[PDB]
Amino acid sequence: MENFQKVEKIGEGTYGVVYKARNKLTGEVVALKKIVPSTAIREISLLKELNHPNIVKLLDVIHTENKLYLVFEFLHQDLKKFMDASALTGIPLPLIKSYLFQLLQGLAFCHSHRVLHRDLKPQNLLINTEGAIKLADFGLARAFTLWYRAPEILLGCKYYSTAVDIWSLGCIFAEMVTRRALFPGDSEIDQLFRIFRTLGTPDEVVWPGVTSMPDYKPSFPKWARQDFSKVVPPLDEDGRSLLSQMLHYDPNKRISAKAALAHPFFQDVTKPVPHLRL
Ligand SMILES: COc1ccc(CC(=O)Nc2cn([C@H]3C[C@@H](NC(C)=O)C3)cn2)cc1
Repeated sequence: MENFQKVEKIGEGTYGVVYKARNKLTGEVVALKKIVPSTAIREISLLKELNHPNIVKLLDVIHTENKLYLVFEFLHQDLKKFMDASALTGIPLPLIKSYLFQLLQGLAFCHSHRVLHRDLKPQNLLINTEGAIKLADFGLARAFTLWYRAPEILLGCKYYSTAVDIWSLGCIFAEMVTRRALFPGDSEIDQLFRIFRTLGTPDEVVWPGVTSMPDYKPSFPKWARQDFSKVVPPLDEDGRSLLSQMLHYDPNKRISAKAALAHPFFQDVTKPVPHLRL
């Protein structure tokens, strides 16, 4: 750690604290996260090879006085803050589209290597002045806010799939569009009931096997599904059709990232430049 010079505290992943920092030798400005089991060391090392333009570059992993430091490339803003800054006007649709598309490319990549994110959230989607958006916190959940949690996780499935990331990203896509989080649950049961209230209480018809899940209860209230035209209103038919497929209850019916990149919604995808200020 002697090689780094802390500049400012950037946030707290509650994994540890994150600092904006400068590399004394390189001159590089990076994000240092202060986090050690051998298993964690080996899984972290494999994250060092999972390089993609839409994944925050893990630069180095330092382990000393048995404390763990992750050195990432630094990005100047995150999607939570950009959404909050774009709240009066809303992010332009072409920019929503480009961000969704790039995150899907990032997810198609990790998922093809069998790596899952497990905790997507606007705060860990980082953006730069060039129009790029990147997945961050990536792979660390296997290694070491419920609003984006997929329902199979909340119902207690132990062996959930890459579909949990598609669910999370659909919720983020809806929030970009409406400027309000989709399912702002403040407890696990509140999160599940907010989902049920919008998409209908799941049953064996739409989700085979749902009733045998560990935390599934036959006493759950039975709500009717609503339509997506009422849930993400401004969005066109292509976008709403894609969102409904990213939000299918059954994890096996939910669209994959790779198939989502082929959806008609991306026919006119472009890469606009965002208006940022730091
Ligand atoms: C004015 O202060 C700020 C505040 C926030 C930000 C954006 C940001 O968070 N950038 C960032 C994080 N990382 C790594 C992602 C790693 N975080 C975790 C928890 O994995 C740090 C790289 N670039 C920029 C400046």
